[PDB]
Amino acid sequence: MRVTELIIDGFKSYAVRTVITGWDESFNAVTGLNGSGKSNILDAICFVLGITNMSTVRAQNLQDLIYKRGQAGVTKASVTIVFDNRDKKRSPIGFEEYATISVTRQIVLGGTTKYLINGHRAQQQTVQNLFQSVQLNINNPNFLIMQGRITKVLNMKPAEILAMIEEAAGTRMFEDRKEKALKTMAKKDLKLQEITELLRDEIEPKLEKLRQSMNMIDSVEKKEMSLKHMMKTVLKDKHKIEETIATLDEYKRKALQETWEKVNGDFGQIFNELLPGSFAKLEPPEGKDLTDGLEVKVRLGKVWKQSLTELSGGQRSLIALSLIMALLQFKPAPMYILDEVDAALDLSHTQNIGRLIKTRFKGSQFIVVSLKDGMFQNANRIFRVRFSEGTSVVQALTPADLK
Repeated sequence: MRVTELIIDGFKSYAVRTVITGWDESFNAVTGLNGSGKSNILDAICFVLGITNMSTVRAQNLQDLIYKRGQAGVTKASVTIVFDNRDKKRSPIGFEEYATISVTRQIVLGGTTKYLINGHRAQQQTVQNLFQSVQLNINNPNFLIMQGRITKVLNMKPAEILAMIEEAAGTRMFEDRKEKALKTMAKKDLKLQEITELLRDEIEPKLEKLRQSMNMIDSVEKKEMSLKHMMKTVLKDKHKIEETIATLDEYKRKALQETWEKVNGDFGQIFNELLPGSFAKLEPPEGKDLTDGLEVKVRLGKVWKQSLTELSGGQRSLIALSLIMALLQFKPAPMYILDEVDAALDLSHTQNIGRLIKTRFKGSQFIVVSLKDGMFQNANRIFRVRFSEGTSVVQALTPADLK
């Protein structure tokens, strides 16, 4: 799936039906000086996707999202996303028969909302299942990168960064075999405790009494031989489980080691493309192990720096962005949104982001919402927004356009 069309009707600053068509399969930028008109395009997208962790499309009464809150001749709102669905390997399950898929979300007076799929009424859960089947995880969005995530990554502790790498390793789905092994061992341990309980409370006291008639001694003495032979065989069965667990802990540590090397390699190459001549790596802090966590180390130019605090604002954004993007491959999504990440960035830096997208993220659709104007001017498709007449208007352009 990839966005081909977005229609915004009676929603926030978009008073009149606005058909925004021509979305590029790889790289779109939303630009211009109309801050509200730009941001409302992202709002409209997140509103249809059902994003619940974005304050700008959240309200006690969603009538607030209708243009002028329903008081200026528009009493309903509608947003539609149209997706191309020709690539059947990336189709939502259960919708493969559609060459295109449209999802519409409506607001009426009072704030109740409804959904349509391909123009027909649809349950909210049907819409959410569709998006989740193509890895647009509305529950915990992987595909939306805001300034807050950049700041959060910049402030993570070594333990928190290693958590990301552990999380990316994909070995908690490995863990299922480990905890099945653990309780087949706990059952083995249980038998050992009841073997020693029998000896302690029953066999050994009786043998000591019988030894201080003569046929009863050897009857109990054989039972002490029985459970001893049993205790031995249980210990060795339990040991085979201990080896099984030892091998899964080994697979765990190798998978993480491999993930660390993959992320660290991509992270440093990405940062070198966003800040040419520079480099970065993920390393344990100093004289510490890998499971005490990983910290970001930066080489500005050819010189390694002791702390991230020594980087400019723009360099800091680029290093966090490079790590975020190096990790996308482990929770991949068919579209990615970079929302207003350019506050501290030069124009050359944002041009570098565009070439990174075009060369390294083929097969995904990027949508970049520019904070400043004049950035991301090499995007394959440019949507330029400005203010007029109590309604936003959108120009659809390319870098090759004369106007």
